[PDB]
Amino acid sequence: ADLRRAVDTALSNNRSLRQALLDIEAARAQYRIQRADRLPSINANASGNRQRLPADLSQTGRSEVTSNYQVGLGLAEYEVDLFGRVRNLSEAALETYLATEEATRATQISLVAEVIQAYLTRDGALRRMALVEQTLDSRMASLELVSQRRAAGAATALDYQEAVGLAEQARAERESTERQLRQADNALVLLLGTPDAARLLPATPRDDLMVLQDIAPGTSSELIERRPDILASEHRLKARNADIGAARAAFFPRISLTGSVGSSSAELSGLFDGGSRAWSFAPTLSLPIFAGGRNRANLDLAEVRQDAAVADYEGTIQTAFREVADALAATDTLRREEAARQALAGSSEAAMALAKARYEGGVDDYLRYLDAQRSTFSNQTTLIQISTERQIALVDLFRSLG
Amino acid sequence: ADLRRAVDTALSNNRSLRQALLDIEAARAQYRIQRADRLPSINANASGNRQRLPADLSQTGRSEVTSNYQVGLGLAEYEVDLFGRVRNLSEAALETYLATEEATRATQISLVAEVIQAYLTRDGALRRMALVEQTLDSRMASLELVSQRRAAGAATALDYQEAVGLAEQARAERESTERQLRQADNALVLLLGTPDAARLLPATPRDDLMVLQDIAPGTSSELIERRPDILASEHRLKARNADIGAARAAFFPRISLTGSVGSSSAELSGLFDGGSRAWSFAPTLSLPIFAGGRNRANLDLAEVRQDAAVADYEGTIQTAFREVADALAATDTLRREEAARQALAGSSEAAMALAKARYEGGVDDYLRYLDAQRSTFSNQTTLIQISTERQIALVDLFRSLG
Amino acid sequence: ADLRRAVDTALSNNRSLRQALLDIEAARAQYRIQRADRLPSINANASGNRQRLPADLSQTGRSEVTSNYQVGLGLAEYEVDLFGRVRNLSEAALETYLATEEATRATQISLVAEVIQAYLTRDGALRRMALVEQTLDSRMASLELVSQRRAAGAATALDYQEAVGLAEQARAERESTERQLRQADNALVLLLGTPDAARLLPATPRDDLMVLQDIAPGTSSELIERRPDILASEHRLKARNADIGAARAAFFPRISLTGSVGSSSAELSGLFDGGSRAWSFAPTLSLPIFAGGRNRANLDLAEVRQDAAVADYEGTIQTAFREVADALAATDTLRREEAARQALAGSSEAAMALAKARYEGGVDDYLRYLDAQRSTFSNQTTLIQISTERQIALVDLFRSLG
Repeated sequence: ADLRRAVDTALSNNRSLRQALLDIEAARAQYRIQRADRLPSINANASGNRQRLPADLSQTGRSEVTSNYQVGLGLAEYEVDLFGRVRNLSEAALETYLATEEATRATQISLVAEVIQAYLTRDGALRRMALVEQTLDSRMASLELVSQRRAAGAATALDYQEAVGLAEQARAERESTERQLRQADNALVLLLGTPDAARLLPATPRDDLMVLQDIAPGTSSELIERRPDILASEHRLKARNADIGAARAAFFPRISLTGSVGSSSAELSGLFDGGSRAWSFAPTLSLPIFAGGRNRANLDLAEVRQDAAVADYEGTIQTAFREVADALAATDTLRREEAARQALAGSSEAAMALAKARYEGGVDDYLRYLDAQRSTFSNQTTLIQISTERQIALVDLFRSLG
Repeated sequence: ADLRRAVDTALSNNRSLRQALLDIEAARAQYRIQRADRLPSINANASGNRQRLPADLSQTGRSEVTSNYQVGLGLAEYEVDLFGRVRNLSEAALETYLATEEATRATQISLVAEVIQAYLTRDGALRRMALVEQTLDSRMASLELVSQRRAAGAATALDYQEAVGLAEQARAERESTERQLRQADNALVLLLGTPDAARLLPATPRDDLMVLQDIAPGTSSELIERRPDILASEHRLKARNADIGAARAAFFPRISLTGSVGSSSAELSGLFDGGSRAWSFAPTLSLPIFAGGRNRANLDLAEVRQDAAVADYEGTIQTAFREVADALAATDTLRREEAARQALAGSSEAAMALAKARYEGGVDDYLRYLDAQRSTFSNQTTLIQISTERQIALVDLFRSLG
Repeated sequence: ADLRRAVDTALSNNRSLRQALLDIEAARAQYRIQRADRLPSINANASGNRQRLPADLSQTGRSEVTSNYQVGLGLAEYEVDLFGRVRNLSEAALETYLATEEATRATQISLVAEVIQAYLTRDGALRRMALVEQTLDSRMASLELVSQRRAAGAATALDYQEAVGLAEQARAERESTERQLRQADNALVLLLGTPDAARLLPATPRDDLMVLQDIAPGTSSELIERRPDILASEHRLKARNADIGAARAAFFPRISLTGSVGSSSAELSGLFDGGSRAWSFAPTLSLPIFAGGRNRANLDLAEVRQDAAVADYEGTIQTAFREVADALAATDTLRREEAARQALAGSSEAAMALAKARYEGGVDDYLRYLDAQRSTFSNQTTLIQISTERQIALVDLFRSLG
């Protein structure tokens, strides 16, 4: 239940997710840039040229000095287009924007998966912490008992030394578990993206279900149709298929329309006088007759780039298939391994019960009961690593399934 | 023997290899693009300009409207070149294409080596599987015997619990080995690039030699001249050296010949009438007298980029040296370690013979024979990891040597 | 003491550091490129246009052939800038150069820390080598003693086999540690960047202090103000803020002054005769009245890019915070773990002393003394891995603190 709140908080506040959502807007703006090219551009132009072959003659100087002044609206090289290369560029930009949106969705799912993995690791670490703490308590109890026994002369110094060594060995394990727990907490605080993240997480471990234990993978086609990474690859392939059309349109003639409307005069004073309203119109037709490879090798570049995009799409499909196969195998194998470790923990607990019953009857010493404690507790914490790994494998399955 | 067939199949069908081979064609097409620039560009141009200072007057309107219409062939800004900057760009593109070819060769080698490594991992996993299966059988035999002994009262419940725990521990090892084997199979099917890869692999392990056990590394100079990544780095350095000449030629004057031949008239009706065949020739000589840093800082950019290219060449050489030295050290050390594990396995088998002889004589119980079975088999599988690591190290040495 | 010398040698000779220092010069050159745009550009221009409406007429042909030949100086489209978009791009290039300098500093620190870590790993490996060598010696002593005992019939063949197995196991550990030591030496020779690196290191490990043991992290704001990668991120954000100004200035009108001074004549012979000194001056005003999204969506692109840069800055801050937290936790935890392992080593040494005292008195056999040797030595080296990891964690803390 806390996972949904964590996911909502990440969606609200995560920084890389904000980066991806803004990249969506960036791709949208670039698509708008390319789409705006499809409409004619009109520009207000004010120009004045002053030229003469003799020298000096400035500010109404004494010569044949020519001056022209053109102010008005102008249609600047409107490409009237038989194929719509601009349209193909707009299509490529739109496909790029769609791919960016799909990549943002994939980043969102990846962030969710990372967060839940960190949470599961933290829970396992908390369980391990309680486990090793009580284990160290058991070790210290055994050390105290052995020290008291040698003080009475019933034990050699070798036994005291071995007890000390066992206690120190357990202490190192406790330190390692502390380091693991602190690193997990730091990873969670990094993932959540807020300085108050440590306040939003529960402080103690819980035995409740966190994520669904059994997931049906369905068919490979369903994985293909739902995973955002494959969708981004397909959209990128489509953008490349637009680029091939652009390079193909590069071959055909383009018609360009240059026009103007405004005023013209040889002197500034007559710039706004009656009868100065002028205009112009031109339709030029551009077609390199012989590319010499200049436009042909552009076609081969486009074709080869589209081929590389197709191969990238196939490779991403193969990577997705590998990921889902690995995740399914891990899920099944870790489920069975967790069953095995659960059986081991139950056997150790039964051994504890028998040792406790023997000791309370005065037949076995305190050392046997304490050692049973240590053994069953070590097995119970060893179960926890397998359980946490199974949960992380389930999360990896969920991610790799899209 | 199967390895050569796998290599041929990968060359025929691998997707990243197809990407690299297509990138070869892309670099070739780009080289053709840049080489086409060295030849004159002649384009067919048709233009019509209609302009006048008063307004209205459309479609032969009543004024001094000037209309000109020019249709013909035109040499569009042929840069006749005193230094051949275009030639330097063509050389840079050719060097880039050569570097792309070398990178494709390196990708081929990498894919091949990954294939052998995954295959060897699968073989080792199969051996480990047979091992742990029979080990688990041994554990069940011991558990059954201990259960039968407690049923008769000759064994305590503690012994039954320890037998159960050992059997459960062995089950976990079997599950881990199953996960490893399945992951190796998935890796192989990913690498081979075919859904029927699981049919192209033999289902059982073999003791036959797969790759040459003793390889002479030769000298480091031979490694430099044969490893494709160093060659790709050298070709990239050469392309940088060509871009140096490009930026250097950016300083010198360029001569640009614009030309045209076609028709021109004040009215459209006379466009194809006699006496309108016009021509034009215009050479321009371009040389910024004072760059102000505009052409100079380009020169510094080129020189500094060349220095960085030399540095990357040296770094790649150092990385290759590190890789080959590590591979040699690993080969020798894992050879000696495998010898050690072979000795351990032989000692365990001798203990097998002795324990079996003792048990068949009725001196030792079935537990001793079964425990010895477990021990010798655990040693035999522990040898297998070292052997597989040595084989993978040999494959890595092959990859590193080109 | 040797560490500062190693750092100095790396600064003098490292290749990636040379790459970064040269990238500083490259960024400086690009900044000079973009800054030189702020000044007017003058270019020597010589052109000759020969055109006429009929055909033939080459080399003073018989027609109305028009020839003009202009040689002189020309101010080519010098942009008079209302907003200084040129200034904004120069500022963006300057910020990029500053970011490159900071990134070079960060690369310097990273290379230093890598060198220190490799050196510490080599020291630990040397200690482990002496350790495992004497441990193997102990194993062979035990094997010889057990073989001599079986020759006399006082020991079974099973005991000889277990002794052989233990000796072979120890040999494998020796081989593994040899591989580790050789790989560490290879890493050092790669990092130092000189073929004579193996002559600059001590052949025997030392117990002296190498790096300071206690470091105060200070406050997070201090980490924000000193770590070079955060500085590079901030500088990149500033460069993005400058490109914001460039895209904003793209909206406003641009004045463009074109000018010329030189000679002009209808025939070549009069190119340098008196009375031909011509000049030209033109100030054009360019302002698209309706962007149509062409300039607006550029503004959106710039704003969204600036937002993405801000998010990148925040994410880099979070990454640095995570790194310093991990480093502090590791420092403390490995300090306490090293204390625990030191206590274990001391206990094992005391057990050694007691076992030697017993054996010299003729109470315990040689096997017990040899086993005490093996145990105390294994524990003493098990301390060494923790010590080396603590040193490496200190180095990581130094790197992550800038």
